[PDB]
Amino acid sequence: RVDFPRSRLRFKEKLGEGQFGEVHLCEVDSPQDLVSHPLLVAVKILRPDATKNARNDFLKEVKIMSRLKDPNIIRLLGVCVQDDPLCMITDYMENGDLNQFLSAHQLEDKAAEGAPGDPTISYPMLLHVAAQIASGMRYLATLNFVHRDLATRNCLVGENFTIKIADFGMSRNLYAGDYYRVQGRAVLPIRWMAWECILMGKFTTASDVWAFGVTLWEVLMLCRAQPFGQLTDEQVIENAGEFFRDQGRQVYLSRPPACPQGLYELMLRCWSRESEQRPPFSQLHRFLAE
Ligand SMILES: Nc1ncc(Oc2cccc(CCNC(=O)c3cccc(OC(F)(F)F)c3)c2)cn1
Repeated sequence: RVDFPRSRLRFKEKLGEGQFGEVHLCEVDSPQDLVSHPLLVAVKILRPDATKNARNDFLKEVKIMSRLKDPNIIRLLGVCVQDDPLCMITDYMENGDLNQFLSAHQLEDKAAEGAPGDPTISYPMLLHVAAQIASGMRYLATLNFVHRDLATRNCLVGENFTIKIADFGMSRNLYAGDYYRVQGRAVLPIRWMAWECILMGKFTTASDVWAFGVTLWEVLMLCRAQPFGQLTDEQVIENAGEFFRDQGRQVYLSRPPACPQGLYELMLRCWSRESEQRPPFSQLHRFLAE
């Protein structure tokens, strides 16, 4: 297995920067360097002073991505692992992450004539978006692959509302509020987590389905609110306990203004107390893509 030629990566702009690296947008001329006119790629590079643990994390991140080959999953274009600055190369998704994208749009209304504010997105397009997410998750489930951090902040939008699922980890300061963190413990996206995940700390496909229910809720909110937004983290964790008790005191996310009751009731099924009663992704995908 040979390296992608880093000299073929022409820098365009720093796209982002993190604790152990930077992310660059680069152009690749004549991209017959890959088995799968300039190509736009995103590049993740480990900062030179990267500690030994960070480097190991990088190499493992790269191994994990090599598995993923699906239209609605992010794909690893190539890597630079043999020499000093370590790189991961992937497709540039020109419309950024799904959370920021939806935050910039308003809901379409064909019964009205109004002054042009933000760009619109129709209810059918929101479903097209959700369906693709379900298709990606469906593929991961056939790999018995567990995501563990599904949310709009981890989806990417390309041309023509094509969506891919990804995982940026949990260190980007923009979304630091979507994660609960206690010294000595693992970092947790509790507002997206199923109750048994919060209490017992183990993740499964059944729990991915829960998080998908929350991500769908985000999409239909046009990402205007954080889930359980008026609740503190302690309260959100307590609520998981209330699911465990099962005495009718657990609370759910409310129906979004856009959202038809039927679509909502689908979100409810994703939040069943019992794992095995939550719909499979295949069944989700079939509902949304109809
Ligand atoms: N605009 C734009 N376009 C593209 C772009 O790309 C990235 C740039 C920098 C870094 C990453 C993170 C890559 N690593 C993963 O995505 C990953 C890791 C582990 C598991 C994993 O599982 C999953 F695929 F199922 F999710 C995924 C993506 C960013 N911005």
